[PDB]
Amino acid sequence: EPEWTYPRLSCQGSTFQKALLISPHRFGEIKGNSAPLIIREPFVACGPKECRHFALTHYAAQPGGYYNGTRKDRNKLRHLVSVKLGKIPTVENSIFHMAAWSGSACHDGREWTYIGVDGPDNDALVKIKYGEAYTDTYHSYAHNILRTQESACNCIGGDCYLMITDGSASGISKCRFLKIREGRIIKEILPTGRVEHTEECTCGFASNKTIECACRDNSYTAKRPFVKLNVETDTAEIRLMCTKTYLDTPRPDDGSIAGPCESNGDKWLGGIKGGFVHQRMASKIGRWYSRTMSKTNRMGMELYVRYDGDPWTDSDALTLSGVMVSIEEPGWYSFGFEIKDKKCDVPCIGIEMVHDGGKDTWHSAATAIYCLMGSGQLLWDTVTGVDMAL
Amino acid sequence: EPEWTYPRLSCQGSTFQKALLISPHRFGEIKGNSAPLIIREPFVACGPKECRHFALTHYAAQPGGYYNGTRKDRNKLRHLVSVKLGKIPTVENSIFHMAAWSGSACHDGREWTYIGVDGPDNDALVKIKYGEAYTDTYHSYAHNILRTQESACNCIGGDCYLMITDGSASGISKCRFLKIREGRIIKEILPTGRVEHTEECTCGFASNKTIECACRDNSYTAKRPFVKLNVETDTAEIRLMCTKTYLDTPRPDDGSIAGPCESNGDKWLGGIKGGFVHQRMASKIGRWYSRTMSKTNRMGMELYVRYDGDPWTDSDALTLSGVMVSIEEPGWYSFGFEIKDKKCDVPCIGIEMVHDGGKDTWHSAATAIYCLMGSGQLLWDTVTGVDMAL
Amino acid sequence: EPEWTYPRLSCQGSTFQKALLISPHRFGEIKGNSAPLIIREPFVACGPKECRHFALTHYAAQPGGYYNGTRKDRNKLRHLVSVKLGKIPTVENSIFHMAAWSGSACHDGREWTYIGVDGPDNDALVKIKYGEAYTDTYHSYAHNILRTQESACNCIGGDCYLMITDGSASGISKCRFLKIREGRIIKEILPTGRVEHTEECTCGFASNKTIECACRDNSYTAKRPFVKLNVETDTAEIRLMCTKTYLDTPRPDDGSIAGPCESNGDKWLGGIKGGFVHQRMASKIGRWYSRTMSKTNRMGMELYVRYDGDPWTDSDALTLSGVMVSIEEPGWYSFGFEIKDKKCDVPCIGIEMVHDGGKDTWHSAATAIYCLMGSGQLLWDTVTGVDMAL
Amino acid sequence: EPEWTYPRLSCQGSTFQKALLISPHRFGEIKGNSAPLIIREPFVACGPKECRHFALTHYAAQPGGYYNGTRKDRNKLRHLVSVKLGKIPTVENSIFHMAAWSGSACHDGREWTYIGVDGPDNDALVKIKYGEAYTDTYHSYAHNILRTQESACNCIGGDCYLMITDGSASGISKCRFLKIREGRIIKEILPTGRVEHTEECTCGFASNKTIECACRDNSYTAKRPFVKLNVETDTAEIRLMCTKTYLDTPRPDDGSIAGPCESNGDKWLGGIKGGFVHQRMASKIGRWYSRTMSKTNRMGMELYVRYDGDPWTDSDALTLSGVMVSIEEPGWYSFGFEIKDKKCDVPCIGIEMVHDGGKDTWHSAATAIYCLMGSGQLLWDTVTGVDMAL
Ligand SMILES: CCC(CC)Nc1cc(C(=O)O)ccc1N1C(=O)CCC1(CO)CO
Ligand SMILES: CCC(CC)Nc1cc(C(=O)O)ccc1N1C(=O)CCC1(CO)CO
Ligand SMILES: CCC(CC)Nc1cc(C(=O)O)ccc1N1C(=O)CCC1(CO)CO
Ligand SMILES: CCC(CC)Nc1cc(C(=O)O)ccc1N1C(=O)CCC1(CO)CO
Ligand SMILES: [Ca+2]
Ligand SMILES: [Ca+2]
Ligand SMILES: [Ca+2]
Ligand SMILES: [Ca+2]
Ligand SMILES: [Ca+2]
Ligand SMILES: [Ca+2]
Ligand SMILES: [Ca+2]
Ligand SMILES: [Ca+2]
Repeated sequence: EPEWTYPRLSCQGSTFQKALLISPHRFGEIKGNSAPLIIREPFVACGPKECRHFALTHYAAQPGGYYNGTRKDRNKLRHLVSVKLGKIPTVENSIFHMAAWSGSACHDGREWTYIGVDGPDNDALVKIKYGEAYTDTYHSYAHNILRTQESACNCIGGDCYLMITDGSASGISKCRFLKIREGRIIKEILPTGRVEHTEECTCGFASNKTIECACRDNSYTAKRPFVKLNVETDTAEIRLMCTKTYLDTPRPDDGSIAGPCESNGDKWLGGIKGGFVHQRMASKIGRWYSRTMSKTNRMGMELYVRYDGDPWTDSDALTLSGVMVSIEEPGWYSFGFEIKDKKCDVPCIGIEMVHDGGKDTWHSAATAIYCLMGSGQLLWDTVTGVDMAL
Repeated sequence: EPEWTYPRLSCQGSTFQKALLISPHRFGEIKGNSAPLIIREPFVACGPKECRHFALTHYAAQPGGYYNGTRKDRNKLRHLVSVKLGKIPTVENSIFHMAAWSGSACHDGREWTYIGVDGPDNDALVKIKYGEAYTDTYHSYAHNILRTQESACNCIGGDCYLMITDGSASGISKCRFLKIREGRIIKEILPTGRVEHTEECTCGFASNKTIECACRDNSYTAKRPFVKLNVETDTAEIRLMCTKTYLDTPRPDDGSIAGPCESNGDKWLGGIKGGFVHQRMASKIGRWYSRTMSKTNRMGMELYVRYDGDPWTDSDALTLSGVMVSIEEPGWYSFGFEIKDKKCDVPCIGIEMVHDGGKDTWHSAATAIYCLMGSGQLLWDTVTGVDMAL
Repeated sequence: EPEWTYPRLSCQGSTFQKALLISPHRFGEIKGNSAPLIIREPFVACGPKECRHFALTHYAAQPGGYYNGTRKDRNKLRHLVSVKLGKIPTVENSIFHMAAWSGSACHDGREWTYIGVDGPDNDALVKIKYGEAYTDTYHSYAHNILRTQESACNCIGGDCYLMITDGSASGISKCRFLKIREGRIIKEILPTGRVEHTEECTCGFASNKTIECACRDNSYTAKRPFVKLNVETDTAEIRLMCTKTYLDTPRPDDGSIAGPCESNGDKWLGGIKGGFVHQRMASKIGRWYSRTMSKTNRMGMELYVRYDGDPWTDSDALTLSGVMVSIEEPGWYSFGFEIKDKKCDVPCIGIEMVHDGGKDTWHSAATAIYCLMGSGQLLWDTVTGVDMAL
Repeated sequence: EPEWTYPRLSCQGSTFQKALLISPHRFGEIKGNSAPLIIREPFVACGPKECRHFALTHYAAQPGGYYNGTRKDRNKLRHLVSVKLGKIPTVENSIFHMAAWSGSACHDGREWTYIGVDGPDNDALVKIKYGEAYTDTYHSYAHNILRTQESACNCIGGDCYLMITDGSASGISKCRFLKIREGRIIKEILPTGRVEHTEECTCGFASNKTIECACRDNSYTAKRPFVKLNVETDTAEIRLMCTKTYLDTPRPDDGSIAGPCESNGDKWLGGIKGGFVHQRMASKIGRWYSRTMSKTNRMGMELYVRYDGDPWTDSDALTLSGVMVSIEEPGWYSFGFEIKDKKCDVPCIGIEMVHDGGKDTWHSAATAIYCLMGSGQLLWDTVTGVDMAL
């Protein structure tokens, strides 16, 4: 019985640096001989012995003949696949875990838990897979696209928590939390506080007692709903992030939202999933966030940090920490994950870099990686080097 | 000595849902760079640690230059191959186990048993392989295409049973059962009861004492010969399925076969292999069957269930349980298999979706998967997304 | 310390049957997307847990641009490669072990021993590799193409024996035997008896004390030099095969060589490597041989058996045992090997089927497999299904 | 806790022989179906159970559409990748470890340590990765292209040493040494003696106490700076090689540098990384070096040996030991590494054979291998067999 995974102390360090870049389409030339899968919503989750790179493929490759439709986000073809982090995710290299147009996964220290969501928009369903066996499901409660995180779920002592949501993109979307153990939902948690619209939550362990999430409100505020979840009482409350450094996109100039922490401000219809990871020290807590550069578009991506404090009531702007991607490169979904070293955990931030070339061609994405290593300051940015005409 | 496999209690659940789809030809475009094998008669078998996807390749790929002949079912080129369930079965990814134009396989908890059938139609022969070593054979007794199940054989406490048949497709085809242990036939069983024509049996454990099979009669009835095999006395009897929900194809309207359970009705020359799996509860028994939608063609596929009762003498129609495939998609051979979770077994139903485009092109198939997970009702159907012009 | 390999009793059986066929060029169409290596002199060797398929690649693939030269047998590019038996030997799937234009290998029960031969014709050299480390060599003693078996070397209790030869193809070629242990030559054996010309020896264990070989004399007789090697006294003697069923090619009509066992007869310049394997019973000894059909060309291949007796002095023709390949298909080098089952050994015969299309195109080969399984008679032959115009 | 790696006694032997050649571009024809990565600066490092082949890919393949730029040595795309020695390094077969335009790696007996260098020329940074986790960094001290060895770092009892350098290529480049343990720099060593310009050091264990390196001075002498590093006192001193057999390239005729050991002679602006490995005997020490044939260009490569003596003060020319590559083939970077046999170490010499075809096409390299095996003399040379027009 390989003991259960538990959050540890982060490894010593004080800055992020360019780590690894998976640009599969650097090999999809019409004149090349490779078959890189067409995907989106990628993310990484790590176990005690290995890190896996997950994504939602449109079940097609480049070069191929099924580019039309790769732009849509839901259909009966999309599948959750994954490869060892470091391997190019190609047709042959990939493992198709289950059909889904929305997913997540995490390793409890013994086995992998794979979460996938598919079905009709009005009654979609969450499927849970533990290793090889399909073991449970969950139904749409708001009957409007049951969806999940698009990032690693979190496990502790055997219990894994996962945020799911149901509702209109431009309306009410009260999220919920699932407490999964060995593949089956053993509890349903209903969040408290600001619950109007919450989704695509990037969660992580702030400690052995609390799991925190930075999320996405898609129709009311440029501020990010921030979840705090007590693992001991299994209760969860939500409140908007008080910092003037709005992490969502689009958004207005920093600090331009008048009023107290809780004020939503202009709707700024839409948003984006943002990265977020913890830096657990003995008596301090680093909270790293990522956010696109352009205030209105998905271009560039910068790193931000803020040690200690209550994100719920601290308006002091975040400390800029570096340019992971320039505004000349695409910066879409970002997520956080943690690599497990011999005696400590290593926080990282992934960055989906979408190759959007329009509706009349393929639509895929690279994945850029930045982790905590050493001191000083972020030294280098990331590019995809991909030309969509090849 | 990794203990022997034994049938367990099915995992809690009350409905089937779209699980996984392996559509290898979504990657065989003339403009792509993949090499998906051309196959047919696919099926899945699982061991304690992994599930493998088997099939009969025509030893050619798409795109290739050997499409002519992929339509025929027997020749000196066909081979039994397999890959980990989840991997696209391609030239590089596949393992060729042995030459055969008819096969089956199962895992006894220690090693894999591979069964293949090849040779001349008038004197074909069954080859048994245990892991790496070829260990035994069996000769044609009716000298007319010795053939096997095309689905997982079943093992218990070390002994594996397998149905084989010999005879005319439109005549007598008395099937037999082989009791294999560690690679060698240790017993031959002769069925009792209705034995005129029985084949392509989909078998599974109804319990530790009985192995049941839903089979195919190809020249007399649209009803399905149903086998019951006692593992303790090693005797087996056959009788036709009494339900008015005829599972074969072609077939007439349900309940239209006048007379008692045993009446054959019109010949309805031909048939098809059908899916069938068990749902073992503490004091109840679920029996799941699949059958094409069109009464005369291989289009669409619906799921059916029926708890308890004696299929041999119960005429009450089956309970429709969902549309796994629409009549607009192809639905050919279906089979059943079971995934092994930590403490219980998970029943599933595979569906070969053949890409028939005529005699002047390639002929291959995808494999759609549906397993028992959660409650409610089957929510979504499966498509292949493959265009045979690419 | 995983105990050393020792010859065991063959598994029960009384006939050979078509087992497996590796036709890599069924995937090398100019219109396909595969990269099967161009090779020759293939063979199989098995360990306790797996069988590997070895060959000498010309370091090129089909389709490619380096076909010119694939016809020559020696150069600075040829390499010894291998894959798990069952996997198509392609660029990606293969493992290049060492450069060589002549080779062999065997598993002592702990590690693999790889033998390769390269260098100039006048001073070639034998390289020995044990697992990952290169550990020893052997120099040309007759300074005229030091060459080896082209088939599995044989190991026992830790000591592996290997036949090597040096000399003119149409002249003297006194072979020698190397006794290798853990990668290093611990002894050199000089054969006794008829030693004029001996090579490409197919060796195997007739028992724990004797290793026997059927070989190739290339310039004097159509008869096959037969080696007997005592493992206890580490001495070896050679004498020509006395049977009237000449195994070499070319050769004259059977029994047409007048005189006693030892008479050479007409030169019949040239020859071919032939298959040969043992069937060890409790008190009997089966000796299986293969030989092409055409008396003058490499077309077709039939199986022959002969239980007990002394091949050195028995002129009774061999018992025809079946047509493994028809005279319409190519039949080149054949070899023997043994698969290791749980409690007994399973003898097999490999058949290199060369796709010779001339000097102005590629030149590669498939590998056909036949093993001992069941009773009755060899039922089916093997074809390559490959068209050299694609 | 798999014990730590320690230098052992070399395996018995007295000469080098052609071992293995990895020519990935023998498969990159425009008409082939393979995808071999475009790389440079390859090298090998071995652990107790396996040897890995590392290199710096330009994140492109042949055939591809990203050839422009493959000539430059630094950019945000270059990555450190590796495959099991014996496998062709292709898109699918390779593992991308981390982004870098300069690297090294070594196995401490438990885990792999990967070193990579990227960032801006004026402030580049060294990243250390231990297995899966990124664990430490090191900053540029001379702010001018922080670079590393391009060959296996060396570990002992758990502590790994690595040479790094910072400075102008045609000026001062005082190198430094890092003492890494379990992924983190636990010490910084400043060399003593001739420290004007030292880089691309090829290091190895001369004994349990000393690690020696043959390096590259790029702007002052054709002589090779030779490092001696005491592992017990963790101090290191440098002095130029005194032999008249200048190992650098370009260089003047041997022995033409007038003066004592320390004299630099004409600048001979430029240089090259050279191979160097040890042959540890009980009471003798073999030191093997490689150097291109042409005195001014990177063509051909010969092996040299010299037992015992102090390279710092011995002017006796080295003993020519063979032609590994002819002056008609390209001979670029050469390095040394050691394979670990059951009870002794086996020294080898790698040779990067660059396919330079100009600035208007691709630029990649094969890797030729020669190891210590047997006695006599190096018998055969190596060719790439690659035609850059295909
Ligand atoms: C409808 C809700 C919306 C977020 C506010 N979801 C969403 C947004 C984008 C995007 O803004 O680019 C891309 C994909 C999705 N997804 C879907 O449409 C199904 C679930 C998934 C997965 O693809 C992630 O939420
Ligand atoms: C001749 C008997 C008939 C079933 C009544 N078999 C059969 C039917 C079909 C089909 O109806 O599409 C496809 C393949 C076969 N098979 C053969 O011809 C050889 C054995 C195998 C395997 O391919 C399965 O029975
Ligand atoms: C010169 C001796 C001759 C056998 C009598 N060898 C030989 C014959 C053939 C053939 O007759 O088709 C093919 C290859 C070889 N080989 C060589 O030329 C080098 C060694 C090897 C390996 O290829 C096997 O002996
Ligand atoms: C600028 C210093 C110079 C050596 C004197 N480096 C160097 C030389 C060559 C070559 O002479 O062909 C190729 C690559 C490099 N490298 C770089 O430019 C970055 C580091 C690396 C790796 O590619 C190795 O030193
Ligand atoms: Ca592949
Ligand atoms: Ca928003
Ligand atoms: Ca491949
Ligand atoms: Ca019927
Ligand atoms: Ca591949
Ligand atoms: Ca002859
Ligand atoms: Ca591949
Ligand atoms: Ca120099």
